[PDB]
Amino acid sequence: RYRPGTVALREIRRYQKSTELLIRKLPFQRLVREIAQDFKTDLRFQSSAVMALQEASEAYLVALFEDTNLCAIHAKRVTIMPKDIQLARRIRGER
Amino acid sequence: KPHRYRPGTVALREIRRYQKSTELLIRKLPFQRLVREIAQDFKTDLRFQSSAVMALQEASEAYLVALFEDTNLCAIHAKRVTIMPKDIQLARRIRGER
Amino acid sequence: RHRKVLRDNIQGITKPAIRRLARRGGVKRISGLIYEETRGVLKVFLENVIRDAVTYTEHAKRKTVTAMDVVYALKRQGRTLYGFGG
Amino acid sequence: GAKRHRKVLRDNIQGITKPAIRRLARRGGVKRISGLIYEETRGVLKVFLENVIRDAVTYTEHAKRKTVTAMDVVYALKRQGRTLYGFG
Amino acid sequence: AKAKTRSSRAGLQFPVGRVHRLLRKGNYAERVGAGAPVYLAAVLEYLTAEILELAGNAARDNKKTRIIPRHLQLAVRNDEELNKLLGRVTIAQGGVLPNIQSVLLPK
Amino acid sequence: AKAKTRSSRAGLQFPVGRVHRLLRKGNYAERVGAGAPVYLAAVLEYLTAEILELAGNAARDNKKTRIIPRHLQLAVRNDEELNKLLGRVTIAQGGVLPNIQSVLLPK
Amino acid sequence: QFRESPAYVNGQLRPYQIQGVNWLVSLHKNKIAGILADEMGLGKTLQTISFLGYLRYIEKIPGPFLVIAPKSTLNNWLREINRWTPDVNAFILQGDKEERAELIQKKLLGCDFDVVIASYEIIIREKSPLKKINWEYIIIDEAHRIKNEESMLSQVLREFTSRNRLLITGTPLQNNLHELWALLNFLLPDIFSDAQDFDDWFSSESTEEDQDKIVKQLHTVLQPFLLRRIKSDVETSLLPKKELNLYVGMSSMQKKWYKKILEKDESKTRLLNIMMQLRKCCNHPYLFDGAEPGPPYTTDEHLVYNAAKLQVLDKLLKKLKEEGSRVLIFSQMSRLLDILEDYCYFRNYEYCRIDGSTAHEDRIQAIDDYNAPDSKKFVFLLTTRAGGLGINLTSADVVVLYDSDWNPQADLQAMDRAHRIGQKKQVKVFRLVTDNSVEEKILERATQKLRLDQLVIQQNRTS
Amino acid sequence: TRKESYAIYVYKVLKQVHPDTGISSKAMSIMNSFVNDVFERIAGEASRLAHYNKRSTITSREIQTAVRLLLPGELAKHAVSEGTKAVTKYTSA
Amino acid sequence: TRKESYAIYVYKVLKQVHPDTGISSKAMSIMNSFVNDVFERIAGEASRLAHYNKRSTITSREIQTAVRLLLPGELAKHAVSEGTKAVTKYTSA
DNA sequence: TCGAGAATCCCGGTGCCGAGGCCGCTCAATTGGTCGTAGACAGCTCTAGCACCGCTTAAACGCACGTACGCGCTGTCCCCCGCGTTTTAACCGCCAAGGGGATTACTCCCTAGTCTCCAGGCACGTGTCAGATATATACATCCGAT
DNA sequence: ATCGGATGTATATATCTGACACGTGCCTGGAGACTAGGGAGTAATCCCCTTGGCGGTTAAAACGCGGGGGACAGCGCGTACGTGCGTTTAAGCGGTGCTAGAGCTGTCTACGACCAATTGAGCGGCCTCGGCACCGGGATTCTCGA
Ligand SMILES: Nc1ncnc2c1ncn2[C@@H]1O[C@H](COP(=O)(O)OP(=O)(O)O)[C@@H](O)[C@H]1O
Ligand code: BEF
Ligand SMILES: [Mg+2]
Repeated sequence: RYRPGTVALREIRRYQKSTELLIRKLPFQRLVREIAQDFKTDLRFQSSAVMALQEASEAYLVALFEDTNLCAIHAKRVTIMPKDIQLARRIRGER
Repeated sequence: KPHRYRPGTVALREIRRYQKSTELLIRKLPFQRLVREIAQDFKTDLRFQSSAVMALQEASEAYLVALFEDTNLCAIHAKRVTIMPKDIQLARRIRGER
Repeated sequence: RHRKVLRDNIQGITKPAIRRLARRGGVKRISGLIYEETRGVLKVFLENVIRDAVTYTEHAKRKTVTAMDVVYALKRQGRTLYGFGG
Repeated sequence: GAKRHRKVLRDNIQGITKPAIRRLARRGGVKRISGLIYEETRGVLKVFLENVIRDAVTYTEHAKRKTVTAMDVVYALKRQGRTLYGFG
Repeated sequence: AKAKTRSSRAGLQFPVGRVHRLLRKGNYAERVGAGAPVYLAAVLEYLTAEILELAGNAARDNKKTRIIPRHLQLAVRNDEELNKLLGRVTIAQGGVLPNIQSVLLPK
Repeated sequence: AKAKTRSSRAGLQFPVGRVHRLLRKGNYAERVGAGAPVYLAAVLEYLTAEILELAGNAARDNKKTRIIPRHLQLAVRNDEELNKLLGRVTIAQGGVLPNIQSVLLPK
Repeated sequence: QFRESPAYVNGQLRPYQIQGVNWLVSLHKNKIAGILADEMGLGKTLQTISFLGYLRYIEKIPGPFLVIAPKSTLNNWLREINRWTPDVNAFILQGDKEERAELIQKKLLGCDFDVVIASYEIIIREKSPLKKINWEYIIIDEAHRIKNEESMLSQVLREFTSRNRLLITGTPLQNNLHELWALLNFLLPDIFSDAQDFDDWFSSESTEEDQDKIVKQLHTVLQPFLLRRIKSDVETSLLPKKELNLYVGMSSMQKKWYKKILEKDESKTRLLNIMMQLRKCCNHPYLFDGAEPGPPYTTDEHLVYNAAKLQVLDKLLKKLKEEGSRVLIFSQMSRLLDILEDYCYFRNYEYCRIDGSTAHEDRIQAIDDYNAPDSKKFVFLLTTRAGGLGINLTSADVVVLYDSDWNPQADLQAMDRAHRIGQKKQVKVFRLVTDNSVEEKILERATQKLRLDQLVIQQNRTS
Repeated sequence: TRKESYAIYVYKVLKQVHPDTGISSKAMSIMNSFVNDVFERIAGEASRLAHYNKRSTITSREIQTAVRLLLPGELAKHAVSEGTKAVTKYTSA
Repeated sequence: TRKESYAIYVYKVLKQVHPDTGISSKAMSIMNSFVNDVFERIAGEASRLAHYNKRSTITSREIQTAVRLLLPGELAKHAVSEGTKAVTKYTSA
């Protein structure tokens, strides 16, 4: 087998190496159409607009998790927990 | 039979007193010497007005008060009630200013 | 013609997808209570960007939200996105 | 007598004295301070005043003047995001 | 005839002529349409009416009948909408809200 | 008379007439001095030359010949001064710097 | 009047002061104020004090009687009140914020006093419990602080209420003739009370044709309204004075500093004033904070090497030790005394310094120990605005004005300080002027401001 | 050379809102800088709105879109209702 | 409809710097948006520089001050030196 | 458990000093003719988006197991706060000076604008070649018995 | 703490595959040459505003000694998450076909730019007074021993 704490670092190297998109296309696109149909009904999306929203959302969540990891290593742990994210958005000025 | 307060009451009463009022917590002339010192490295022999030195003082108090609020949030997060240098270094790392 | 809203699609940001987005960001070990919070954060961000994009699109009389509208919403909020135009 | 030689330049960032930093931290919310905040606070304050005075000196060297007015510090703070109301 | 100001036509309290001149001579656009200065004077009136109503009430609850910048700092940082608008903005001679976290109160 | 383009008088690679059109037909000011677009085109050339030089080295470090935005992401983010300039920019098809924290390494 | 030398005072009078008293007994008799502006040295205090008991023993109002003097000269008043008229109570309103409430509330306000002796700068901070009493006189002394039109002290002294205001001062006008009406406005508001109607009231003293009739239409209103007497008329010291100039040359070290002020080449200081930094460098070099070499502290006999005047000063001083004399050293900058204090502590010399902000009770003890017979402190370091305004130094003769001030009569206020009644030696004044430097043109400027008053007005004041 | 501000206009709006409560001069300077700030933000957003659509002219319609893009949440409804009512009241005369 | 980009200009600079390097299409779009972004930053700072001093004309001098304000660190000295060399060579011809 | 005692909230009197209100200019905001062209409206090509079908397979879901770590407790230890005397240096008010900001007028010359040639840039086919990608082999690297 | 070994990626190589660099046409913005003129440089005048330092208050920084309370290292211990196995279902792919809307254009027309005469709202400068800042003396309450 492997010790608990090995496949984590192998996946970190595999994912900080490559450049693909990490959310499936059609669930994210149906999420976008759901949130869009409360502001104007019957909208249409160019495919590059859905790609742009997916790229902006992935960049937002990845930077958020870097800063949450910094807070959790500050609090003498190795594990993120929801008060770390709520701290990391209280400091940044987005709450 | 003296009369000493505890180690946690004079700080609280100062907190309410200083959140209630709006003076300048930094003195004038040490800050004016500071600003003239830092200005005579970039262009030599400038003259200031007085209200511009007031402006630099007001912005410096705003930035330091916001900095100590965010440091105190990280400190109460870390199961302490004290601030420390690692907390200020963290709360400047998080904002994107380093 | 027709229109429907289906399945309460915030459950499309699934558990291995959030774990891949955390393994990229440097996190080793994830709790089990993050997942509702991550879904809530992502929903707030998409409401803001799509609110501004639909504002621009209803202004310029179109309906097809082109990529320039989303890029200008992101430029408005303070996150530039190179790579798509303008 | 040896009294004249101690007037020296003092590294004037020590003008921001210890009770001044404690009054800022008492207003801000901190109940109890450590004893190594002080070097770090003077470091942070010197970084912030370097950046704002650098933009003020550039705006003043532009219009050929030699008098850094208050409008230049208001424009230098507006430059960086931290807007300042009350001066013009 | 005799002059009749456009501020009096629109029923406003802001100098619509001055807004029209600052929109031509700022180079914000090549040609300013006539509908825009009236609209912009109205929006500026409404924002000033909001901040002055809130400032007046927060000043009057402290038994002082002139508005000083402390009252503006209270009347902005209390309400969530104007807090969301005035995010970065520092107000001089302003002071910080009463804001103490919960664990520093004594046992 | 014939022609002698300003991109050959200044000795540049980026154009001049297009930047002069985008200063006088974009309403950045009323009158545009004739010296300004040469200076502006030279500065845009300098920044483009820096990022393409660093990107060429970072692409040669993985032994390919065509620069792709993974390489621009690494070439912008490793150098500190360009990282100060572009601190907010999200580059599509981005990639991240490989950074592992200090305590997560095994004991 | 008064040909009997009235000895209700417990002391003497003088055959010219008796004539001075008759000018004082007539002004209250005619209900107008005055300016007792005699040339300094002839005892305006005794003419003031004998005026007081005249109104106590003849007109018989005990009165509250406010006087105001500068900080150093306060101890000189309460001696000579009690040396001459010991039947009059008095104060020396001093102390902390504590020690004035017992004086005012408990010991002044219950009518338990005669005469208050306050200072210039306590009369601002305690004006609110001092407006209640109607006074008899506000006997301001050394009245040159009232030369501004909207200063703080001139603004408070139009709210006090009294009968008269003896503005008993030392000198007339200093720079303009915008000055002397502001002295005359706060005397008596019934004469002018008008600013714009004074400037051309006499045609402004010769900004048109230099007529010498312009000064005549002045002096038919204020020659019998002011008193001023010639020195050699009275034989004040039984001896004249001799001003001497001693041109010195600059050292090369301060010349390297000098061309870093004009051409502007320890270094990189605030050189934002030109006329004030050059007043430092052509007096003593070490004022630029770092010209002292070597260890963090250490003297060395070299101190007279770098400085251009210390070889000139100490050779002049070691002349004077061989003659058996005592000197008075003045200055304008306070920090230059810090070098001379360490100087005579290095080359074995005893001293007393009266700087600004020594203390109050410390200025008292130094003066008595310096005026004692067989008290052998050789030098006595002073400053201009703190010390040279009315202390009594009859037990020293020779003066070395180390620098010239922009006011020509500031040093003239201070030259004649020791040179008063009681000085029996030969007063020798020495001025140290740095040749081919900046300080001559501040001496050339000072000559013209003095020749306007000493040669035009004094020839028309004796007339 | 005159410094011109919006002092009397803020003062008239204060007299219409409250009956008596006067204002102090430092707060007048703050309200001056605030109104100049909001004017620069709204003019900038309507400016490059009219630039993105390859137009050349600020209408009322671009000001309405810029008010929906700067004022957050529920100042937007009241501001756009006030704008429409003031322009329509202006239209008849 | 033709569109104004900057593919061929970046491509010339690339063939100067590294003589045997190709460049893919998304990288060309990124360099297009990069040059447009830096253009809009410098023109914006120069525009409100020349409006703050109550003047009315963007010279080269406000461009130099805009570059000394925006570009950080050791990019300012190289950028100002490149610009002064270009304009000084331009005046002689 | 239930007292004594300092910090803080009110209260009436003062006195003070910055706001409210007029006076007298003055430049810019209304009105009224005139053009000149950006913009709306009807009208078409044409193309990219939506809906939908089946087919393959790799990724999500759920479950069971083992254990590394989160958390409470608990004793130690050193250190930061409170208190009270000291020295000292900031603060407000002189006191001179002059460099420098702000007008004001005069002239000078660099840019806007015009029409007229004319080639650099953009779009559209086409050769061609760096790279995706599967197969086989090989090198590093965690993990366990002695 | 160290070899056997078991399993991860890494890489050399071979075959297609689109994506890129390059060849040719079309033409619309860019150079250019003369003109018309209003903004901006430049010299002179002048006059408010800054600067350095000193003088006398007096509130605040500094030092030292003592003391209780928070930081923190270790110890136990209970649980929540990583790792693995199998099953399923939904994403991806490819391909078809329909069609709603977007982009370009041709042609009027009402809408703002420009100028020219004019007069009043707005702004600098000067009185005058109500809000208020002390200002010290009283009353209420919270803190800390018992
Ligand atoms: N009648 C007198 N007898 C003795 N000494 C006198 C007499 N009158 C004046 N003095 C001397 O005058 C000096 C004080 O004079 P002062 O008032 O300082 O003169 P001024 O007012 O000109 O400075 C004292 O030293 C005192 O000895
Ligand atoms: F003022 Be006297 F000369 F003591
Ligand atoms: Mg005297």
